[PDB]
Amino acid sequence: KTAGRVVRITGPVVDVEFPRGSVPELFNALHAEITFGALAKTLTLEVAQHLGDSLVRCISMQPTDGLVRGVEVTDTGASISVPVGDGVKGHVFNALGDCLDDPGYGKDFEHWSIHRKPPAFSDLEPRTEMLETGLKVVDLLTPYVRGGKIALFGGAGVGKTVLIQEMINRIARNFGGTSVFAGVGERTREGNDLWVELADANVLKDTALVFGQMDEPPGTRMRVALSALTMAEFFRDEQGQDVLLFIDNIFRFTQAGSEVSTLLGRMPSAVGYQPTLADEMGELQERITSTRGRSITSMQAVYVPADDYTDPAPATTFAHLDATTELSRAVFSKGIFPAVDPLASSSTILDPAIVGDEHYRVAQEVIRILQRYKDLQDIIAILGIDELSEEDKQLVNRARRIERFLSQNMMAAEQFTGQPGSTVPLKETIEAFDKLTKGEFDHLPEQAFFLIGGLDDLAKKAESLGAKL
Amino acid sequence: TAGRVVRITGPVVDVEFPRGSVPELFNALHAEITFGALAKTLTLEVAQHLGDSLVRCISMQPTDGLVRGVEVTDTGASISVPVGDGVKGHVFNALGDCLDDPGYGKDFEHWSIHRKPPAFSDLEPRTEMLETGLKVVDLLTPYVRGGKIALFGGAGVGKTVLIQEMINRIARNFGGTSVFAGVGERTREGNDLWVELADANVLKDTALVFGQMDEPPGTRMRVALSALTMAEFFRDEQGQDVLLFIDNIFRFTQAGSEVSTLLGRMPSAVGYQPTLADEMGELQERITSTRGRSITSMQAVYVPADDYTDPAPATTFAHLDATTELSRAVFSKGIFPAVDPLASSSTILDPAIVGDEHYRVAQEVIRILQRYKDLQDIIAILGIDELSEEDKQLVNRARRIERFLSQNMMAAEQFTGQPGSTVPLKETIEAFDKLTKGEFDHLPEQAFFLIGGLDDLAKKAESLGAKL
Amino acid sequence: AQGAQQIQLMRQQLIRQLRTGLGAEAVNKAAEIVRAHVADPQAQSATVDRFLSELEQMAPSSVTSRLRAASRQSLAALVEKFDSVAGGLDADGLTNLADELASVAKLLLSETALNKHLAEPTDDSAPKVRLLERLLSDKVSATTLDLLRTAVSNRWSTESNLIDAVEHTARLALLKRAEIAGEVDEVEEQLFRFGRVLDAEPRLSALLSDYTTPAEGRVALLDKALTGRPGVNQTAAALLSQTVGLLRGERADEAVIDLAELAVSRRGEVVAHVSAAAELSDAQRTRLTEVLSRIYGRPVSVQLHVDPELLGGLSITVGDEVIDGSIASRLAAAQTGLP
Amino acid sequence: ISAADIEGAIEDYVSSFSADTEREEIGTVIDAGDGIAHVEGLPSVMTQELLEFPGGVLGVALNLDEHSVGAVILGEFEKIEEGQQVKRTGEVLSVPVGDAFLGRVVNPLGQPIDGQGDIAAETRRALELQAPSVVQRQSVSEPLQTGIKAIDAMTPIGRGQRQLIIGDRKTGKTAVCVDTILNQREAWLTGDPKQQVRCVYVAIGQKGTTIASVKRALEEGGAMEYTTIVAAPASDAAGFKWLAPYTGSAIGQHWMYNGKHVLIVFDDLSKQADAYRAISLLLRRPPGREAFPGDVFYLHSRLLERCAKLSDELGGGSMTGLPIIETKANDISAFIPTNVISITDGQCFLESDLFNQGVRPAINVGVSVSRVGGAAQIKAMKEVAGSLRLDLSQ
Amino acid sequence: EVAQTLTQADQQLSAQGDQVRSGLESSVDGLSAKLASRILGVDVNS
Ligand SMILES: Nc1ncnc2c1ncn2[C@@H]1O[C@H](COP(=O)(O)OP(=O)(O)OP(=O)(O)O)[C@@H](O)[C@H]1O
Ligand SMILES: Nc1ncnc2c1ncn2[C@@H]1O[C@H](COP(=O)(O)OP(=O)(O)OP(=O)(O)O)[C@@H](O)[C@H]1O
Ligand SMILES: Nc1ncnc2c1ncn2[C@@H]1O[C@H](COP(=O)(O)OP(=O)(O)O)[C@@H](O)[C@H]1O
Ligand SMILES: [Mg+2]
Ligand SMILES: [Mg+2]
Ligand SMILES: [Mg+2]
Repeated sequence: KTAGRVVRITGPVVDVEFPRGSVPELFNALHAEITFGALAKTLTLEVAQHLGDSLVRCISMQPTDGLVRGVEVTDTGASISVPVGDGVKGHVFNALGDCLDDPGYGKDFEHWSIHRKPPAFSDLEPRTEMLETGLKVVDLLTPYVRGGKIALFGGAGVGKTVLIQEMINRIARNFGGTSVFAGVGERTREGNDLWVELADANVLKDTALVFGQMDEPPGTRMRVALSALTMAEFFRDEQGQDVLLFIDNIFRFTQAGSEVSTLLGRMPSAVGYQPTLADEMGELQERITSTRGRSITSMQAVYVPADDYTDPAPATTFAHLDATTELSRAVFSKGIFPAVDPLASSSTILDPAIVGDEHYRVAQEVIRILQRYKDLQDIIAILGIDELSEEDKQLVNRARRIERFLSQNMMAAEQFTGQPGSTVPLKETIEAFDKLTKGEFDHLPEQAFFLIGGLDDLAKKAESLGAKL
Repeated sequence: TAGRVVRITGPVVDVEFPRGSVPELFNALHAEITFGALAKTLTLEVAQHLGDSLVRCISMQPTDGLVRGVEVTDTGASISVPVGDGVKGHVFNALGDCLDDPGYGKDFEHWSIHRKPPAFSDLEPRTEMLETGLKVVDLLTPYVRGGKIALFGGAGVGKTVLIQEMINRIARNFGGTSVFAGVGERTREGNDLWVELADANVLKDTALVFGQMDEPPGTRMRVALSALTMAEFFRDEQGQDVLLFIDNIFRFTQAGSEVSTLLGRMPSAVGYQPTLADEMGELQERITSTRGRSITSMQAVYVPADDYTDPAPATTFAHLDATTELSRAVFSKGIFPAVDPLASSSTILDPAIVGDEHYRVAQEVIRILQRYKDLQDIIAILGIDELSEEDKQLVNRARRIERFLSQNMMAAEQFTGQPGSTVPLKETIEAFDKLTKGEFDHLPEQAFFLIGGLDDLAKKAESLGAKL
Repeated sequence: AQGAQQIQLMRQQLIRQLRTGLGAEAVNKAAEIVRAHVADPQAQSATVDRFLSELEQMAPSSVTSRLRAASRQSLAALVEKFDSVAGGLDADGLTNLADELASVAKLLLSETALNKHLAEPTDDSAPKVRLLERLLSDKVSATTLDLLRTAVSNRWSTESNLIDAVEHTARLALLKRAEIAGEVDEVEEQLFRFGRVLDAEPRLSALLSDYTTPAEGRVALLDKALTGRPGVNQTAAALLSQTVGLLRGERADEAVIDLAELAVSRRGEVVAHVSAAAELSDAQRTRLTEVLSRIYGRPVSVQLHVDPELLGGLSITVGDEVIDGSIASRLAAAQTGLP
Repeated sequence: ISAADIEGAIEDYVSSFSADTEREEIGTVIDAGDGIAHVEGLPSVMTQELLEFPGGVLGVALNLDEHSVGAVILGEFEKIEEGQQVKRTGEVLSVPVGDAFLGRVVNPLGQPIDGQGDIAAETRRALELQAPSVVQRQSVSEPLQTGIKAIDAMTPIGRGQRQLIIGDRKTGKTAVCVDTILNQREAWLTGDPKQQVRCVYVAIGQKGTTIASVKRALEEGGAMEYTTIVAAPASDAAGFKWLAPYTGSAIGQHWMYNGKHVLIVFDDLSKQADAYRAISLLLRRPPGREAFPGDVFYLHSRLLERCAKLSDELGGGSMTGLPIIETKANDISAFIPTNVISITDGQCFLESDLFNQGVRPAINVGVSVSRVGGAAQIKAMKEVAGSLRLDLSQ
Repeated sequence: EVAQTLTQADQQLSAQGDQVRSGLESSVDGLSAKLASRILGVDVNS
């Protein structure tokens, strides 16, 4: 016939020999069969390289345990495809398009290949419409962009997932469009929690969930993002419906790529990463984008290994974003939630042209005060605050109050603390931080500013402490 | 008898020759690039005998457009450059081609650029101070006539400006011959030096050899050897005093490391070739004065990423008689020349050669600067008021001393508009003795910034309201 | 001014869209008319004749390869020695020589150490000749011993080159006996046909292209499947059988193609593969042979691979150079050549 | 809108259509993947020759050995398969060049990507023509005003100079370069080519919408009339990212050698270095520090040495370079930043700390320098800003 | 006013382009026939 046979197996990577003239194209899906009892299954191999001599190196989506050399391998003749349409909403899928909450569902749907080129450059248009979230720190210092790309960077356990949940609550809840969530190499129980929460909040009927989680082979963990992005692309390009795309975690896509590259025999780059790290990341990211008249607001949680922000993965990820919230271990240690580093975070739309002159002025004054406090940390760690000048002492008190007031009781934090969250209008945020920067609340105790919403909450908490606003 | 190209990989070309016609190591071979846009004649240098009648060679020119299987011709000798008095006043490339007058010097005597260093029995240590008129150099890093001088520093700290200043101060009145070797530096800088030497009328005594950073690794590896071959001819044959300026000698090592792995060599630490020290010694041991034949060599040494512990500068250190080490910290303070007084050194800075007064004043300056360096962080954190009276006095003296070590350099006018100054050694010693004794503590430290001798100090102090 | 520039750009863009649409429709209609006009076989013949004329209007080309210079020279010496030796040999003698040489080649392949020792280049070959004589002076005939001593006396870059040279000499003997018989064209045609059928059945070649199994078994498989047929030429059969028997990690189809190339090269010609949409006429074949020989100087044999997708003209590949006169190439160029 | 023009053009093309046959040297793909291919054959291919793959795909021959040719696919490598036929083009890698490239956005091969039709190329220029020699240049003497006081006074940039803009992400590097491009609007409006500056903005590994934002900013300020963008977005293959600066340099060099003054911005060379490292690793060349190839310094040295100030004998044209480098955690000691700092004629070093303090542009005065100095300033600026940088350092 | 002029011109040019396209529909046959003549190397009447 024309089927190949397995010749080499090195974990997830498989070498397959085909008859001449039947070598499958790159990224084609191939099917092999594992027949051993407990592990019996059908393997989907994605062609990754042509090795010559009619050999192809392929990445397996399922574990290859139990696979035998010489077993027949059949070429599907196309790449991995996933179901698309309004039918995907409300259902949970895996990287290959199989429905998990209801097996067999979506087999009759239109199927789109998970590999496609990004939009033509001529169709790209910069997006600068502010997306108001109701979080003080985000709205003030890192205003999110509607139809733009937002990222949440952070080491282990600084609050990336909780912030993703917060943004799902604040944005996807009262959203007229569709939402796509892509769990990429994260906790499976987190996927179950998200499923149940979306069902409870009635947002699930408008959301499509695709999960390739930690206990998956690197091939699945590097293709699940493509699958979810394909569903989002269908919603963007075929139904003209505003799309929300939450991804957690994209660094796991990079990590799976690194593992595959190691298995594929590629010569490692710096820090052991794949040589094609930036290229793979760009190929993925340029697909996540709004086009003229077609909006995708994407929000990606990016894991920072060992709290190292100079690691190649996040370092290359930084360039693909319109807004970048950076969660810091130190801020988290102080108890400030969300543990945003206001000096390392940024937004392309935080300029006087877009957000107005007063918003920009207040943000810049807050940043200046916090930068001066950061500079003075060296003195303060040794001698405390009392060796500073009167100007610097006043600035330090103001800065401590400001950094506490950037924290907020989040909606998604209720499950942890039992305290309901708060929403602060942008105008109130600007007014409040203008008052802070001018020293109108210097008399209030610091804890009065901790985990509250607007100025009314500030007054109530200050009164409960003992100071009157 | 001709060979043929077998493998091309960047600047490294493998060539197969008929058995019995394999060229000797370091022989120059010729290949043709016939493509119209890049038509040229490549000079390859045999680097290795791979066996089976194959040789690995380093191209002196870009290999773009080279084809497999093209004829390769063996010249039978190494790269050779013209020597004689005709080189003076002209610009050459690494291969001996005249740039400002193509075809010039083809009839001169040609010397191979590969040569053993002088016999050890002909080596005589040089202990004779070469005055420059720069306060910091003359006081703390006195240069040696016929000795080896280096200017160490990171990128953009003043090495090239200092080399130009020393060309102005030393070579202009020099009675002998000067050789400048641009090694992997900016072509614009080479043009500026050419024009400046022409303007000063120093060019007629100077031979310029350029291989710039846009050239392939082979040219940057062999340009220093070419210039040194010309200088060696002037030393051994013509029997005249030679000035040799090299900028930048680190580029020789860097070019060596660029092709090291393509030659099949396992990397050493910090990504350098295993034969770092050997190649550096082969090149440097030729840069020397012999008994009765003088070469005063001055080399700019780039320190990668300001790291003085990097293998290349660390290896280079041992080959020098005097070293002026420029610092990024001094540079960023605004002191110029950005010399690091505590790190620079000179083998003739001892009482026997420079005399008791000079040595004592230099040592006292070094002690004051070391103490100030120790107290700097204390001052930064706890403030200066918490020092003792002696420490406060020392800090004032040290700040004035560090400012006074700066000087308005002749070659720095384009960067400041201020004409340069020259301070005689006696005046430098006297002024720094006075500074260490505290006789100028009544003047603002700003009075000591970028001035010449004591008269300039008095004038600037007057302009600032102080009196000297 | 910005508004005026935008208006002008819009005008230019509209002109561009109209031009692109017009050109696309025109070129599609051109493709349709071309595919309709090429249907007539007379049209095919006319296109072929025009391409032939283009060839006669073309200037001549300026112009075992895997062997190194040393091994190539050694093999040249070996082949000229064989040519001198074979003058007196007869058909049965040549067959015995080929069988003995193939046996010696398989002996060397099986016995790696002896071939290794026998392959190291040395200034004096007397020890090697003594080793051969002590080994197989009586086992093989005088001519085989002379050829083997010549082969060892020369220089081989790598040990496998010696086995390659011995196999080359065996094939040389088989082709020489074929030439003496007078079936040179028949054996060439049969070898090319075997190459074609192996190419059609890649799996058969892959099964035959493994030396992990005994040689006799695969030779028997070849005999049963392809070689053992009523019309197969005896010399081609023996040549292919020995080649498959001596296979060392090469595909049977590639080996057969190499065998055909060697068989044609013995006459001094070069094989050129010509793809056409329709079978050429005998006058067309003669004209093509003449013009290709003129272009490449030495005469060339022509192999035809009819393929309707060419839509006339010819695609001639030879010596790693392709002249693509196929009308399909012209249509593709016109499609992609639009402004 | 004249239809007769449309017909005329189509008829002219069809008449000009001559798909005449010719002899071509071929090869065969033996293995491909990750944007690299290996080709058997091509006995006469020359180093860094453009190769044609089926389907309109282009590659470049980098490794030439006795067996095969290791080639880098310049875009759309997913269609490359074993056994495909590869053609020679008989010419080293080169791009079209001409005045028509002004106002356009092209990829590293010069093909338009703004969807505005073909570009009329005056001629073609090879990408590896060597830089002017020591004798072919003249000293930098003409200012290139950026409109930014902190730069024009303290680190002046002259025509024919390479000034490095180096700093952490979001420190204002692109802002400085785009402001410099926009500042040449008056010089362009003069109409005097001795004063006009033609700008080339090379975007390497940048997000597509970011390049669109840059183009929009240039449009609004009128700069797009005298500016060309060579775009190699993040989605592109490593070949384009590696090749884009050389394409922009060739386009600028065509104007420079014809008496025009050019300003080229490389945004940024860090991503070009990463793309070159990826290509070299995929070709399995021996890596060096941080996995970069041994000749990564040469990659940028030969690129930035083409930015020169030609002598009067060559027309007096110039090309000013503004390479951009991104540092991580303010580490100018990293390999690529140190490489580039040692190439350019000074640097403007931008700080997040200074930026947050309100010092914008965030020039670190102590560390930033211009190696041309007063020669790149007018007499009045020299007189007033004689020692400003030194005073600020003190 | 720039936007108003732009939309007016867009409509006017769209109408002009549509009607010129309709007018030139005819010549496509001759264009294709003559291009095919060029491709085949011999004039094709069709
Ligand atoms: N807003 C918040 N209020 C209170 N506690 C919080 C908040 N955000 C995070 N936490 C605490 O931090 C823990 C980690 O949060 P989260 O899972 O969102 O972090 P992460 O950055 O996604 O972590 P990981 O690297 O493990 O995926 C939460 O379980 C909770 O204990
Ligand atoms: N002089 C300035 N004054 C105020 N804001 C500025 C100034 N220059 C730049 N900015 C703002 O700083 C932010 C970063 O600017 P820019 O995009 O030029 O930086 P960059 O270093 O190129 O960034 P990236 O890492 O995204 O490439 C943008 O919001 C820009 O508007
Ligand atoms: N004596 C000086 N006075 C003022 N500026 C100087 C002086 N020396 C160097 N500089 C500044 O530092 C820059 C770097 O000097 P240069 O020697 O060219 O670099 P490098 O040290 O890398 O060779 C100069 O371009 C100049 O602007
Ligand atoms: Mg998480
Ligand atoms: Mg220098
Ligand atoms: Mg930027």
